[PDB]
Amino acid sequence: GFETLVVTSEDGITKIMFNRPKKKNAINTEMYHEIMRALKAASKDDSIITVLTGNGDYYSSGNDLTNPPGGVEEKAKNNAVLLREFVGCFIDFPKPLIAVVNGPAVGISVTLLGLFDAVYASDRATFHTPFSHLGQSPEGCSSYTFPKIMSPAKATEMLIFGKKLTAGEACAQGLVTEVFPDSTFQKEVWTRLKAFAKLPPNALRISKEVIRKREREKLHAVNAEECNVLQGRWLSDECTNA
Amino acid sequence: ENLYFQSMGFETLVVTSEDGITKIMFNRPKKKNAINTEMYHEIMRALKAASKDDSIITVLTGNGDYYSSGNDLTNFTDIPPGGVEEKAKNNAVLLREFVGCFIDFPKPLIAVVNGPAVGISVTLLGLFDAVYASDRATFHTPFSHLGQSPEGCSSYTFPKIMSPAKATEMLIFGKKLTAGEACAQGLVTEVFPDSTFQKEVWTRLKAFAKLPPNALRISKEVIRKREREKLHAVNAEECNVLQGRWLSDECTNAA
Amino acid sequence: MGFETLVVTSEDGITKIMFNRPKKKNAINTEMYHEIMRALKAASKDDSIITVLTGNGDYYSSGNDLTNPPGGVEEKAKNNAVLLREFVGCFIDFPKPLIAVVNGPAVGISVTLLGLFDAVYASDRATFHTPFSHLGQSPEGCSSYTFPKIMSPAKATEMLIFGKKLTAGEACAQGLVTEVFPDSTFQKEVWTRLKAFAKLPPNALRISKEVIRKREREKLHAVNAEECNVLQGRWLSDECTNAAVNFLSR
Ligand SMILES: [Cl-]
Ligand SMILES: [Cl-]
Ligand SMILES: [Cl-]
Repeated sequence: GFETLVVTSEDGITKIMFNRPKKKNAINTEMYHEIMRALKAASKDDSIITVLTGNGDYYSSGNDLTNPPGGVEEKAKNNAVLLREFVGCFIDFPKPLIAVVNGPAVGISVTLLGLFDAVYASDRATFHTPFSHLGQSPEGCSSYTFPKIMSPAKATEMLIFGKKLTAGEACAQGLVTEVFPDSTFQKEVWTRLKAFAKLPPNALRISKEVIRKREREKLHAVNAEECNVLQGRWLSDECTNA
Repeated sequence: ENLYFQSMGFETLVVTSEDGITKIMFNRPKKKNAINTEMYHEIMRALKAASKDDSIITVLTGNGDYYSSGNDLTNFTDIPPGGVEEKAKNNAVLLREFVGCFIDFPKPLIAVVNGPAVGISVTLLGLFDAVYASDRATFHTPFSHLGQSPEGCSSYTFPKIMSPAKATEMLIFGKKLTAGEACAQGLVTEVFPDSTFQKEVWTRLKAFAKLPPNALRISKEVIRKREREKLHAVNAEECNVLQGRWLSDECTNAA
Repeated sequence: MGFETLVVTSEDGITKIMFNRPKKKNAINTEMYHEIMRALKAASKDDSIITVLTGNGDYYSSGNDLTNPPGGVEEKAKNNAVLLREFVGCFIDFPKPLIAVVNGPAVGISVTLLGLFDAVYASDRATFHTPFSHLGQSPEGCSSYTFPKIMSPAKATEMLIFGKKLTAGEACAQGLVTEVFPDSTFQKEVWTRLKAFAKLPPNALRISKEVIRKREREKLHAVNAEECNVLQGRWLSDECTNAAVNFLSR
């Protein structure tokens, strides 16, 4: 039983659906733990392919802005330990992992796209990482992945300067596999994924592994560096005023 | 020795050297330039010849309507004394060595992609210096459909060149690209209309071959040398994986 | 402090370093190498949030000045390779967001350094040319590493090895340039954006850049060193000796 996700599995696809549509799928502490539990189950289940998507209008508005005796410094520590573990589940996820981006995506839900195998977007999806505007720094391994996927010249605009991308721009810049018109989005994506799930399953998993294994150690080191820096930013005056 | 004069005779290739350019042409056009055991070996020989001749630039291209359908699946081989296992090992050693020749090739190496390209002939494109395509070339790596895994260093190069989100569709899910898509995604340098393709590309290559010859070579070396060690390790790892996949049920059934 | 070949200003949280030999298409002479390094050193310590590099007049920069003793040509190529190395090293290490405002044609080292910038904005009149091979030379500015990664090997080759000159639109499509603007609106569009950028939280800007760049710097410094070594030799080859005399003639 999940309180913040709807998780199903059938015919070789596991579907993990963010389910706080009244909060535009903001990721609160509970959803952090539950996404990790869903991923850990999906890593051992019978599915060939695992899909993340959002209920409703938004894919996700990112971290929930609403969440101790040992202080703001110890809440910072425990939040960093948790972020690091959460990102770690995406670095390690051993099967094909697909984002179906049904609408606007923000923050950590965008930065994680650099660790997904494929990303399909509705043309009403947008991609925004306004870290800078909130006195914070990158996470989700995006400090490593975004310059490499997008080019430094483009990644700067998104990561440092908080420019919001359209679906088309995110696709042209390598974050998004393909964009579909919103009225046909759901059909186009599921039809494709159902075909993909009929491919030889050990071949799909083994092909992902030969692509991803040699990079994991570096991604885990990137993730640890990001979380350490981010712990600092949370305790900063710019983060508080913003 | 691999010395020759103007043309080097092969059974599955046409190998010629004029205007400072050694041209290696797949020549099993009836079989869509499918690469059999004989062609793996002749290609490695042709590359050794090309690295040592007086060409400035080297081209790989196909005869007829296809660049290459990739590995020849009609090329059925007897099982040797150590069984299908020994056969999978033998084949893995040969692939590793074949890819290694592309990793190490020291002159500018250009692909002239005249028509459809499949498999190993596509994955190798990530080790090339330039790739020119006809607008009727297509690019297809249907490894998963055959119960196999990536080779040619593509498990490393394609994500980096195309982005992970585009490389996945091609490598894991077997999507076939048009020439325009392959160029948009970084694998192809430039696409030309089929009707003037050969004219335009060869005009350009003949110009390039008149550039200061040693500078061409030294610049490629400064770009490529520091990566070769990693590429070699990637190739070895892909070949070890594939050795296991060739013995799998999924691979058998797929044939 | 005080500049012969640059104009350096600072306002609205932006330090602007402008190449200032417009009668030589902002060619970079030995003096400008040393000045750019002193300017970047100062900009790194001043209270600006963003630093910009641009060129005065019609060119960004035509790149190295070909006009450029005690141990003859042997020890000279050595000095020049030591200076090139130090010059490129300042870009690798520069700690604040570094932006290129490419006002017209760029050539040579002015192009290759763009792989070390944070953002790059171009006028549609700008072009990008690295004719190193034509000149009998090899790559620098870390371009041997950075350009295949940014542009794809297949496109980097055409630039670096074969001397293709890119339009602003092509450079942008291939990852080198952030955004291209019509020449008539370029200055206004860029500076408006940059002025808004300079108002974002400055420690977040600086620290974001740091988490992006820091872990790559070692590698970049190695690539720089290797490139300067090769180039030290190329400068003493018949193809370069010979090419430089032909360009003397232009
Ligand atoms: Cl957190
Ligand atoms: Cl084989
Ligand atoms: Cl110099």
